[PDB]
Amino acid sequence: SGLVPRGSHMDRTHERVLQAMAENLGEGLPRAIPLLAEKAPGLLLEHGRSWTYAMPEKGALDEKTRTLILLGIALATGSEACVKAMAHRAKRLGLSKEALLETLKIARQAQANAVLGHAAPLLEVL
Amino acid sequence: SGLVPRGSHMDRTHERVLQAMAENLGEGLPRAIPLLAEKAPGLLLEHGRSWTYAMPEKGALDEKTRTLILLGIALATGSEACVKAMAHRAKRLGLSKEALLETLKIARQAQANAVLGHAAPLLEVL
Amino acid sequence: ERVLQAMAENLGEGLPRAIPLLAEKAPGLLLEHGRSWTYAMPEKGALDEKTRTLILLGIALATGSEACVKAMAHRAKRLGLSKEALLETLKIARQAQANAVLGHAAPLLEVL
Amino acid sequence: SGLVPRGSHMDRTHERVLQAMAENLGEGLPRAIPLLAEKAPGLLLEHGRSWTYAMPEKGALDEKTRTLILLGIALATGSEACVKAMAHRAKRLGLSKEALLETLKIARQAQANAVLGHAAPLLEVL
Amino acid sequence: ERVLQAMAENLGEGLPRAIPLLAEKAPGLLLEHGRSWTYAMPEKGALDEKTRTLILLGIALATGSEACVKAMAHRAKRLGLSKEALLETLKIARQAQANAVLGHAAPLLEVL
Amino acid sequence: SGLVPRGSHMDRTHERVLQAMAENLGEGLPRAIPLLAEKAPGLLLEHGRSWTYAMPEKGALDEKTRTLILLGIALATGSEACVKAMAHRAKRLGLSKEALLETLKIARQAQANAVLGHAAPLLEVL
Repeated sequence: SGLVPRGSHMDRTHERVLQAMAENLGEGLPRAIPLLAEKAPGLLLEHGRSWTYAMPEKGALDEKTRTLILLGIALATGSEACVKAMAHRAKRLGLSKEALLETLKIARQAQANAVLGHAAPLLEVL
Repeated sequence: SGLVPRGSHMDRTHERVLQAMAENLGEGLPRAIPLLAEKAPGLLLEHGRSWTYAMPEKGALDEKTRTLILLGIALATGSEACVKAMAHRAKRLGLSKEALLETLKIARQAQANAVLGHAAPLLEVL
Repeated sequence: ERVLQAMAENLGEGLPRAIPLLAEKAPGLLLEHGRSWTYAMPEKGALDEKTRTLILLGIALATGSEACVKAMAHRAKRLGLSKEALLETLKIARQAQANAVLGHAAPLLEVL
Repeated sequence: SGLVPRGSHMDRTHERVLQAMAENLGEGLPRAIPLLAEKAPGLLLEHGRSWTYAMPEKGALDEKTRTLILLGIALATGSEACVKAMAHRAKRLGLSKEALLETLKIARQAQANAVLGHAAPLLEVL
Repeated sequence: ERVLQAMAENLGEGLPRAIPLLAEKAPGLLLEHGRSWTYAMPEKGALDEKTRTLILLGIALATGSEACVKAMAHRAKRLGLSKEALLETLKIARQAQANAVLGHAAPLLEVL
Repeated sequence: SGLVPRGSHMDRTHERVLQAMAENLGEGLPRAIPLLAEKAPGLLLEHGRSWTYAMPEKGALDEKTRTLILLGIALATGSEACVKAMAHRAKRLGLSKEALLETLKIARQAQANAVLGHAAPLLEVL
């Protein structure tokens, strides 16, 4: 159920990793992925290895949760490629519209929250 | 189970909102919260209203998931106040060490992912 | 120097810890800092010092620059900016950050 | 006059908020807004409510100052959708070329200022 | 102008869309841009143009500045920087962003 | 020599990675590192593995260049822990005051550069 297949980063070609991402992200596959396959295939496999290290096939959180965390982060940090990728990832996993919209509301709240958290020095002088 | 009580942002004093946050965040309560209570209580209630709008008491995601999304975002954006607040929030909810550590690994992966997503213009010229 | 004195002048307790260090170890950089500041915000320019300060304050809050938030907060108080104006600036920075998340949401909304 | 009508968040539908934003932002309207109107009207209404809470009619700052603060933040944070929206808002409000260019210079200076603000640990060892 | 020509010179297809616009509508800002750049990176300074370019490239990637990533990428290719050096710079920027998350994790780790 | 020993990620415990980081970073060691060693050794080992993957012994760039790139990124992103760590790393490697100050000037210029890079939409309407 992971983004890339069991042990795919251990392959002797970048093909399995690339195929799984194209397959699981569809139109949301970042433009940089095919470019890595072509110009830095080792870095693409390292990308897959690192992804799996963080999110093992049978880990602490389910795929829904992992995807929504990644989606929230992408939105809060303004990573267009990651927002598109996780939105499509979520669609293919069949995550619900209500869950995706709540994630969006949460990312929006988080950014607002951070401003207040950074406001102490200002509040102190009022 | 929410961060602030049912309809607390509708109160005629900021006290319920403040108490619930101090209670639910403990030592992780951001320094700016008490300052808001003192100097801009209306903004503190607006903070609580907005929090509840994004995460209704019976919403699309459970409190564990909401907290981990907020935690991931805080870590990825470097909001020290939000990282401390969500870490304590998670502790009080009894979230597992394995779930928190996986969230940390995910936030770390997300930031690495974003760099690759921003790398297309560079990869294109190699 | 006078670039250092003037800054300690209008910032007080909000003077960034890095400013004295620059004066001590990289005076040329402290002068360049003063020069670029004046280029961006000249005397008798397009905006008054109040608006300039509120814009810098808004940005500092939105970007999480602890040193600039404190510095612009003290600067604002020295200029006599009202509590209402400073709190409105904080609400605006808070909304700007929320606004940017919605601005980045098109790719997600498209798939719903 | 504000970006959206006061109390429009209490409207039966999101129509009034959408029309006001389209009119005031023109070609600068973020593509996300029409999508919210279509798929998450409640969030578009909350967007309007939150906007008017921060910037009420006859508040502490005039629309020119509010717009330049938002534009400065947009440039400093690299929010493309906000830069475009506030530039069009500014144009429609009739803000001067000189004021807008000074805002750009200030946002640029702010980002440079922050780097020096974060330099204490480095200068410390020099 | 020559500040504009020189930039189109060493950046080519990677010249930011904003540079010609500045030349057209805010020439004074384009000159200031050129002046501050030279102040930060003078001829015969502390670092060679290769290192300077890789540092700017690393930063652009880490901060998500699309215009600077493209601009520094083209600049690097014009200077003849090797593919290995540019890919190593990308891996480094990627690691720096990962490093910063761990750097911000103390408050979380403390509660485990 | 690199921040940590090559292949140390395969060590039975995190001890070697921890000792090398403490020695090479000194007082600049982030407080998170000892905590990882105590509570999430696997992540400290992966941190070392990922570090050496990006920066292998005898790679394309020398340690001076690698350190200044990391320092520049740290300053530009406001990562306090990284600024302190790379400043101490630089000092221990014996990097010149002039090189470090030029890196600070470059990071400052980079942040200013980015604002202009994001200004097209605004300049467009001027």
